[PDB]
Amino acid sequence: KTYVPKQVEPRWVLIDAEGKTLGRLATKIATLLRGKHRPDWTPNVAMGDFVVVVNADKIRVTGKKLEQKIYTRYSGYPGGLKKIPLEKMLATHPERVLEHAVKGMLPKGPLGRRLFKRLKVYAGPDHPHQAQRPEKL
Amino acid sequence: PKGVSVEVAPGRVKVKGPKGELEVPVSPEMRVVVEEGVVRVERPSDERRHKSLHGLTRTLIANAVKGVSEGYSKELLIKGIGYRARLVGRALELTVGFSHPVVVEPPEGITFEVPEPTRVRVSGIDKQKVGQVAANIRAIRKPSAYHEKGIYYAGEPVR
Amino acid sequence: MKGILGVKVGMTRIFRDDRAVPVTVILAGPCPVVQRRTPEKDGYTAVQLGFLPQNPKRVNRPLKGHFAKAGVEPVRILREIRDFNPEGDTVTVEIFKPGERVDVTGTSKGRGFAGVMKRWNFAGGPDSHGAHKIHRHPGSIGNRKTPGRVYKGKKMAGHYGAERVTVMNLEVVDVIPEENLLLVKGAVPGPNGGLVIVRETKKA
RNA sequence: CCGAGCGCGGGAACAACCGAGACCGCCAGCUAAGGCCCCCAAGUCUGGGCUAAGUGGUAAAGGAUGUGGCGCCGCGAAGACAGCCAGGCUGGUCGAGUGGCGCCGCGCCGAAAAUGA
RNA sequence: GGGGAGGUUUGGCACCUCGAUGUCGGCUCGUCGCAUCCUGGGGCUGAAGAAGGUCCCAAGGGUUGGGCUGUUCGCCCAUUAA
RNA sequence: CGGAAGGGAUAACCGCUGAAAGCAUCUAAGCGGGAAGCCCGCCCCAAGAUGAGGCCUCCCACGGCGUCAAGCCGGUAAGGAC
Ligand SMILES: [Mg+2]
Ligand SMILES: [Mg+2]
Ligand SMILES: [Mg+2]
Ligand SMILES: [Mg+2]
Ligand SMILES: [Mg+2]
Ligand SMILES: [Mg+2]
Ligand SMILES: [Mg+2]
Ligand SMILES: [Mg+2]
Ligand SMILES: [Mg+2]
Ligand SMILES: [Mg+2]
Ligand SMILES: [Mg+2]
Ligand SMILES: [Mg+2]
Ligand SMILES: [Mg+2]
Ligand SMILES: [Mg+2]
Ligand SMILES: [Mg+2]
Ligand SMILES: [Mg+2]
Ligand SMILES: [Mg+2]
Ligand SMILES: [Mg+2]
Ligand SMILES: [Mg+2]
Ligand SMILES: [Mg+2]
Ligand SMILES: [Mg+2]
Ligand SMILES: [Mg+2]
Ligand SMILES: [Mg+2]
Ligand SMILES: [Mg+2]
Ligand SMILES: [Mg+2]
Ligand SMILES: [Mg+2]
Ligand SMILES: [Mg+2]
Ligand SMILES: [Mg+2]
Ligand SMILES: [Mg+2]
Ligand SMILES: [Mg+2]
Ligand SMILES: [Mg+2]
Ligand SMILES: [Mg+2]
Ligand SMILES: [Mg+2]
Ligand SMILES: [Mg+2]
Ligand SMILES: [Mg+2]
Ligand SMILES: [Mg+2]
Ligand SMILES: [Mg+2]
Ligand SMILES: [Mg+2]
Repeated sequence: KTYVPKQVEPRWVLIDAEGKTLGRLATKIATLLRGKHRPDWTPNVAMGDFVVVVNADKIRVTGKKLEQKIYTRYSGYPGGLKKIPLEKMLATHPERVLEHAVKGMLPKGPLGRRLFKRLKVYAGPDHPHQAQRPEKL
Repeated sequence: PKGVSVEVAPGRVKVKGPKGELEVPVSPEMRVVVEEGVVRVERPSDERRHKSLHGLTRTLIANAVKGVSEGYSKELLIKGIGYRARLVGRALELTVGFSHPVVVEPPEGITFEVPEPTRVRVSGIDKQKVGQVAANIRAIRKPSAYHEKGIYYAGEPVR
Repeated sequence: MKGILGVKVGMTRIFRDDRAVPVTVILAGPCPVVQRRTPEKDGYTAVQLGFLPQNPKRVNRPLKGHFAKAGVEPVRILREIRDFNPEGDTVTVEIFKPGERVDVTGTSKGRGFAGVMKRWNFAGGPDSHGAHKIHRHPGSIGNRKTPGRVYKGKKMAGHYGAERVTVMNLEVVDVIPEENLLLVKGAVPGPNGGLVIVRETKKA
């Protein structure tokens, strides 16, 4: 009968965003979020690392995105459309562009969201240093 | 490119002369050089876009040179009866058909002369900047096309 | 960014040069600044004026440790007036010269569960020809299968009034520094005896 | 073929399109179509190109010095095209390519709809 | 002569609904589209100016009251920025 | 009393400098102006923003079972409710 993990301490990580293609970056951050580089993987469980990102504001993005790419945010009401172009995003709270794109590669359940909570993002660095932080790439 | 002070750098080029000092943002993938008392700019290939980028720098530079050389200035005619212009301190006021005289404070790096109320010379180290403020002035009252009136440069009247 | 708390005392009109002026009178008792909020400690800047004189008895609270912590005879209420840091220990009508324009905040009288007719100046039915049981009704509220729902925000009847109402830009007329009065252009929310707060406008 | 295979895989979802005809069981293996950056299993695989439109993410007659690839015709180191000096093609000066047609690849415009994309 | 877009007209088809999906007009309440009537910005004009014309951009708000007809629509009266 | 002002970014459009393509061009690098519209600004809601924020202040150990561990029962504090 297949092995099954017991409780474990959560590994943390640190990433530098500068120069990273936003998506290509998200992908990994995602695959980390699910305990999915670990070989004792377990779906129903949430033993993902605790990815911490810094220098978000610097995220490279190809093509015309900045100008061209629009962020839809539907309020509840008549004409709650709300389109926000990629720049205005970074220009004001920019952590989002990254957040707003890991949430995206995370699966959908309560677990997915448990995970979105492990991920912690700042444009900085200067994240609350605490302990772990093993930088990556 | 002589008598000057060209000084390379990564993505930009410092161009110094009597007139002033100009930071002239060039392409990084181009190769600005410094042969003798002159300057070259050689191109990494023959791709459509390297050519575009090429000339554009080889001029963007020259301009910066002459920019601290003789420097730059433009000429503004102020035709039509009432129309005229008194210089005042730094900024130039100028009455031109409006019911309000237009006070135009001068951008840093710029300074303009009013040889005659009918003429206006705009002097500065910087082409682009000159050209702008120049038109920026013509703008206050573009040339009518039913009669000579308002600011011209020194080019045909539309007739 | 001046500001002082007060109470809509009442209104009458008074005569200027040679025309009548509708004025409401705010009494704006000497407001004891009671805390200040810095960009460092608080992250934003403003100032906590107190207002009514309180019984040191009913202040039995941990509230004592606030007034005490700033040596202020205990007040009844105290609101912040954002983005404005004074001096001395109290703000008074003196911030206001006659002719200055102010925005008075107040709390609209409370109409309870309000008719759509009263709440939205809706049309409602016909006193006559047609039906008789939709006289004051809102009538239609939607479409058909599409959307097949009502829009949020749809105007409907129900508890209306008794809410935070700011009426912008009234003119201060003669301010009576003596009896602590502040005269204005009348149009100021809530009933008499209500707390209100007056401030500098946005004209320019 | 569905009907009677609204049983299974793919195609987002979807009787009849693609794959395949489910006797029962398995915490074994090979495959099919379709896929192998994350949600989502398996290549952020190797090599050669093309495209800068988010094209791809799916609209026409027609239009355009988009872009790359190929073919032919015209003037050119006996000095051409481009401007600049003189005269009404001529001259010089400059000094190496220039003008037009045609066919292929990818693209551009033509392109306005009603609850939120 | 040619190519389209739209899905507001008149239709064609007969796919759900005949153990029921109430029809035109009005009222009340609207909300969306833009292919814009006004107001804002502009290009050309056979634009002197003023007024206009045609096209471009722009939904933010606005878009009157009556006569006649069940009318929608339309005509008409008096206005309007419309 | 209100529609603003104002700041910012843009639409059509107007331009500065400038190649590719000796000239020419608003553009391909770069830059300025430009809408009642976009984002701000004003007004109101708002931390169930479960991502539950911040400030100021007041009250404060264990009295008995569970062997580390989560708790359980009681009279209380500030304070709150009736
Ligand atoms: Mg009380
Ligand atoms: Mg009535
Ligand atoms: Mg009846
Ligand atoms: Mg009845
Ligand atoms: Mg629906
Ligand atoms: Mg069969
Ligand atoms: Mg995978
Ligand atoms: Mg690869
Ligand atoms: Mg590779
Ligand atoms: Mg290409
Ligand atoms: Mg043809
Ligand atoms: Mg075609
Ligand atoms: Mg072509
Ligand atoms: Mg052929
Ligand atoms: Mg009909
Ligand atoms: Mg049939
Ligand atoms: Mg039934
Ligand atoms: Mg029924
Ligand atoms: Mg029914
Ligand atoms: Mg019917
Ligand atoms: Mg016009
Ligand atoms: Mg006109
Ligand atoms: Mg006119
Ligand atoms: Mg348009
Ligand atoms: Mg339009
Ligand atoms: Mg709308
Ligand atoms: Mg409308
Ligand atoms: Mg509205
Ligand atoms: Mg009638
Ligand atoms: Mg008719
Ligand atoms: Mg040139
Ligand atoms: Mg030019
Ligand atoms: Mg939430
Ligand atoms: Mg004690
Ligand atoms: Mg004790
Ligand atoms: Mg007691
Ligand atoms: Mg007590
Ligand atoms: Mg009580």
